[PDB]
Amino acid sequence: VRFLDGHTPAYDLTYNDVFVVPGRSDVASRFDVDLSTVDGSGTTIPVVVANMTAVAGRRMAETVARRGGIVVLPQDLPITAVSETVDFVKSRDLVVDTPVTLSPEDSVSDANALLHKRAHGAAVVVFEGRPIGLVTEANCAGVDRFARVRDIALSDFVTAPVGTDPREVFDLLEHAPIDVAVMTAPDGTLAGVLTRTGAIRAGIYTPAVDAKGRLRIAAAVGINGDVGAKAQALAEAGADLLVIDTAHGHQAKMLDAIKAVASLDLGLPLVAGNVVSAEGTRDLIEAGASIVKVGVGPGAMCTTRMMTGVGRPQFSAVVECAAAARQLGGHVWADGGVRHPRDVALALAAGASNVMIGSWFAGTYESPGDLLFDRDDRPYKESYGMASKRAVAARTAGDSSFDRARKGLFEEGISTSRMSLDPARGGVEDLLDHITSGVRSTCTYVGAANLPELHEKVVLGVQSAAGFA
Amino acid sequence: VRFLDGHTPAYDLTYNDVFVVPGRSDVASRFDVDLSTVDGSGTTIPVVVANMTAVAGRRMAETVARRGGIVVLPQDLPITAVSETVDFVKSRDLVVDTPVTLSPEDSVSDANALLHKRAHGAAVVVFEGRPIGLVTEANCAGVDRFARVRDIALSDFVTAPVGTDPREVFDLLEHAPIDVAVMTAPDGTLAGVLTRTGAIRAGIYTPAVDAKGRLRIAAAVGINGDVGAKAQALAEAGADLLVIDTAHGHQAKMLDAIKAVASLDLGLPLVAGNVVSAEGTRDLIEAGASIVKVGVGPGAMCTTRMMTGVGRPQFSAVVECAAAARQLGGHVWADGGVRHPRDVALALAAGASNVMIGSWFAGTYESPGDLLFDRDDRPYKESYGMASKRAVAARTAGDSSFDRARKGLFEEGISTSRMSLDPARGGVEDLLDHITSGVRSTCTYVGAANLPELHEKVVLGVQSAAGFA
Amino acid sequence: VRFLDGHTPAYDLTYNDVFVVPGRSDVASRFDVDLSTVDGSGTTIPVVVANMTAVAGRRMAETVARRGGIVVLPQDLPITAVSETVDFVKSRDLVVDTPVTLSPEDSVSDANALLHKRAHGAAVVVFEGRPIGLVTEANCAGVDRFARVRDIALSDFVTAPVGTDPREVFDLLEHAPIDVAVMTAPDGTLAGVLTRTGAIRAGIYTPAVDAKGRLRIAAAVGINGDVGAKAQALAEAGADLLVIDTAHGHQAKMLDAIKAVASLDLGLPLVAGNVVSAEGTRDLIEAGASIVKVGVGPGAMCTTRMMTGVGRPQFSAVVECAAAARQLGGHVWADGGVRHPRDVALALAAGASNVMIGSWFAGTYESPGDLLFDRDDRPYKESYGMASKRAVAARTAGDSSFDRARKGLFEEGISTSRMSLDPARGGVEDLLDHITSGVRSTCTYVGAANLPELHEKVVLGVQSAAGFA
Repeated sequence: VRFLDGHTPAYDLTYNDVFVVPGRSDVASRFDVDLSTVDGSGTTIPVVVANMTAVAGRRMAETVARRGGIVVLPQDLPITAVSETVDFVKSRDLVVDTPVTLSPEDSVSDANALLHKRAHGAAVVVFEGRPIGLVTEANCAGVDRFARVRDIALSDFVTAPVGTDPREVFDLLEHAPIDVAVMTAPDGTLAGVLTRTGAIRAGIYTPAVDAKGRLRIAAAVGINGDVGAKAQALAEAGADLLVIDTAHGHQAKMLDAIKAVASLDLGLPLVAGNVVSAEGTRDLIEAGASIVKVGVGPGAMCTTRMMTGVGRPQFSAVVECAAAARQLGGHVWADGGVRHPRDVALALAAGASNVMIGSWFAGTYESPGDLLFDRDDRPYKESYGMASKRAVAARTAGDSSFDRARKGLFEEGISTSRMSLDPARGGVEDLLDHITSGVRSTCTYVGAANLPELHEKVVLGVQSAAGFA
Repeated sequence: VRFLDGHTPAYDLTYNDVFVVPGRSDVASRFDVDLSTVDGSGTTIPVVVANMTAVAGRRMAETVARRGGIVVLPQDLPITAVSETVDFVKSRDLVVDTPVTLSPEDSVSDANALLHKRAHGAAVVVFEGRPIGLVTEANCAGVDRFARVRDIALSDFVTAPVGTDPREVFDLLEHAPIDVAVMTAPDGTLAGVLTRTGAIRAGIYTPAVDAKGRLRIAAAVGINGDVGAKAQALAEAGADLLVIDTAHGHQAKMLDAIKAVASLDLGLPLVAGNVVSAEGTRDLIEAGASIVKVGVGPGAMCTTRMMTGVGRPQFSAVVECAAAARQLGGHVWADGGVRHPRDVALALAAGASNVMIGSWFAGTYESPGDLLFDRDDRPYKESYGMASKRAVAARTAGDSSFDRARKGLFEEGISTSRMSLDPARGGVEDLLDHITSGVRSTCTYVGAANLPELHEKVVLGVQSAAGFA
Repeated sequence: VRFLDGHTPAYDLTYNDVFVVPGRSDVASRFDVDLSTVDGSGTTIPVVVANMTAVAGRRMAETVARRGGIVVLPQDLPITAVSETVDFVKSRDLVVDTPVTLSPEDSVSDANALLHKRAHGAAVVVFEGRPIGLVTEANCAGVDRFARVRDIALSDFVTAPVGTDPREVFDLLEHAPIDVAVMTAPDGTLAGVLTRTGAIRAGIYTPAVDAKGRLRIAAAVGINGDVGAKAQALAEAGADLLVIDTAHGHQAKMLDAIKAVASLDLGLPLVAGNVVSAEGTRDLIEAGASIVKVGVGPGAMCTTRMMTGVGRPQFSAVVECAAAARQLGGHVWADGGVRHPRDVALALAAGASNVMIGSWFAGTYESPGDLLFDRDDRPYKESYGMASKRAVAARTAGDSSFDRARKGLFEEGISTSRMSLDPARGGVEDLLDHITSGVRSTCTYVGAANLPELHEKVVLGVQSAAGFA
């Protein structure tokens, strides 16, 4: 990277200690920017969803993959569930989305509970596979709790055939009372749903697909047990990317696991982490990893940094790791608690080929967790970090209760977090457009048409802490 | 600029990281300081009002121009409205101010609503053009809401002829029950109003006027469409200054627009922005711009800096841009969210020929927006940044709803802000005197009689962030 | 009236000290009850709106008269305004209602302010008299305050010709996105609006009309000045009913005024009040009054009862006055602060031919006052009793300020009241249906098909104060 003259700080830099200086630009608008990645993951946007139990679901995976991103499934998930989720994701369409199906005999409470897990705002009542009507919010509210779906269902709705151009659908929905545009297969049965915003997004985001034209998806593995067997099973299960993640990735056990997985030669890229040192990046790459995750205790007040004085500011760590990987011909991923689009933009400018997003996406409809309401009626969803204490306890396989309790004694608390959900941008796509708009604006300001040029022609600076007063 | 020995920081500086060291002074008082600018804008004070829809009105323009400042009208305003506003501003007097005219049949609520858009605190009832009386606050309050103006109007008021010396008016108002001093033309009809504070200010501030003796005013243009046609139309409409503004001013499109406007040779100075780099300043000046705006993402927690890691601290950017412009024989303007008089003083000391003020003036009576009251009865006025989403959507001309929604998807939220109004200093002049007093005190401390000497003989220093604890 | 055996209380009774005992009933449903009055006022429901400045408006008069009620205009209103209001009311239709007309150039704030004075929830934009579209709440909210009507107007709306059956309109609006059903004259211009609820009510309420088929309306007069001249002028102005009202109606001045008005023989019924004694009722009737108002200081904690120990419980006063009037062949009206439908039902059962409603209707959209919002955003409207202090001061004609202040010294305070507006039932009709439903349920419980039978076959009881603990 390039810094302004005289900017040679005597400390590591974080995202709050740097800024991007605008330069000569030839890009007309944001849409003239290509966000495709060159790390081999096949993502058309620099967004990856973290392998967190409270975030990495099936609806989340489908929604993110349809918009060009990728998702890594939790490493503790059973193999059968992993295969089922992979099949479900790869069985979806690239243009239309799976709506919520409600039985006419279902209760109003169950109706709204099943309604609030998608961003469409409506659910389709299905009888033998054919739509009868739509039920929306403010229609099931204020009515008797003993009522049923059939007593509030609206039989008038928009219908279009599959294969219709998104522009035609948007034009049709210009006077529709409900923005939903449920689509029926030529047989007549439900074959997905479309929305005007979804129709618009269909022309902006290029879905990420494999050689078979199916949405890509990733799975995670640990460093305990037979790593090679689990990796091979996941590869046979349909996983496109494999991630080996742990708190400290520079230990010899991770090197052994990486060598074991690379020996099988599954023909897929390997993502290993996390390290914050150039030596760790080189060691991981030489072990047979093509992508290296970065970020250990990136926050100055995070749990890891309070428990241990171990960590590193994200910006300098990413810069050094990316430089080492490029020297060795690899790529890096920028983990470490992304919270604003500025984080994604600066991570990309520092040299990261992709960015990993965790707890931010927890507070969304598409997340696997159930939607909760606080004392002030404001929606929220709980977060449990990488995994819950029960999850790791089960991950420790069959062991005597004495050994399990002995191992869990040193384990810290669950550290559950209540992730608020923004009413205006509660959908996952409502955050993806935000992040992509930020990145595109950064690219236009720099004057780069794609991420490699963004990294090549970026000029950075350093600011003091007096500007935050 | 000059810094103390040993002050060579390894980072860009902001307004909180610098201070002015007092030096030998020969200036007796603040009034012995000349605040005239040399940028060619004709302003007698270093204050310019930003081209914001919620700030740049007609009353605001008149009030600011009467006190020596200038105002830039919004770029999205219709040409007919621009011409009407220019004619209204140029048809005003340089000493007396236009009061509020109330019909005797008007309602009390309408009376106070029309009263609260001026700082005089009184409104003149007009019948065939002759005053009958005055209505003030606390007179229409506590009465029946069905009452009318004639039922609360006070027929006793002070009257003086036009052309009377302000000192005589102030002496006359020494025992007047109401400080208002409504002035009648020799015919008898209303020809403006005067106030003791206004009379005093008439002897301090020199109004900014053109060769015809009429108040100056400015208009803004974009970089989309036929820039030359709009610039020529505005010049013919009576605009004195032209401003070409966009988020990123170093792009080739801005250079093309500047060349197009300069080719017509309208005989007016051109203000272009915004840039934070010396290269951008040189490119803009060589393209045919005499004044360059500065400031992109100046705050470390602003919307631009959170969405993108793009920006620069205001002080260093202003210093570098001013140095480049002086090397090329130009001038610069200091934008970037002025909030305290310290900002204006430091911007002037850094080398800026003028300062641009935006959202600060939104919370004033003279602003075009309507006055609102919060839950705690405290007055406030809303702010919408440079323009509202509807404004830019209309600015995109006639386009299909699909394209408009597609373009607006990446657009961020309205980001409306509730700008509180200070009861003690709610008037625009009540902020202008504050800012000018700060600047004059800075000049006396430095020991400079005018802004060029302020820039020439200023000594600065650097402080750490530990002083803000 | 009939009381249960042994109920001979040693005190006057109020509405809280009595109840109606159900009896044998042959009425099937509420709709089988006739609410027509026999007092000669021509009202089809036992509801009369009090002559209060904050209630008796023009929209209020139209809305109440369309539903079978009558309204008495304030006595302090100018004769020209009275004639204009009478013409406006008599120029309206008996089926459709006058909507709100908004100019396309009007502001959003003005749009919603003009929208919130009617219960339809929508306003019609008019250009040369032809509708272009509809603007509703939640459409003008959340948008730029600088926007205009044309920028938010919806051009799609329901249209039907005048004369269409209300049942057809209701059937048409079954799938309409907006419940409004604006009606166009055969020429094409606006000729009123209709609503599904309004269409339903058109078949329940019989509008009150005179011999010419126009909506009836009433006006009030005082006892000061030339009462005969004002009464004759109001009769010529189109007023249908004349009311002579004052705090104490048994004084000789009221008798003189009644004799003066009756001498002219205007051919209209005379309503005089207020009295609470049988002697006062007889004296007022013999003076030439066909209807006598009842109720002086009816509340035990009202302003009149706190200032003076003068008053009487409403129930016993109404019973005695009605008995005296029936003995003399007259009728009585039940004033005295109606707040619940129980009050109307008990007043009718006691022998009152009609009921007068005052401050209750102040908190409605149709009231002349402007809608206000409190600290908790809850809507409300101010009340000023019979008249404001300014109103009575002006009513005292042209007198020296000394005499006016001397007369107003003993006058109590304005006693303004903040009448809350119920969001669910904010419309006047939304209270009329409530009151009429209460009265119809009372009639069904008693077993009476009309008010005379309600008075004839009612059995009452007495309860102690221990039931309110």
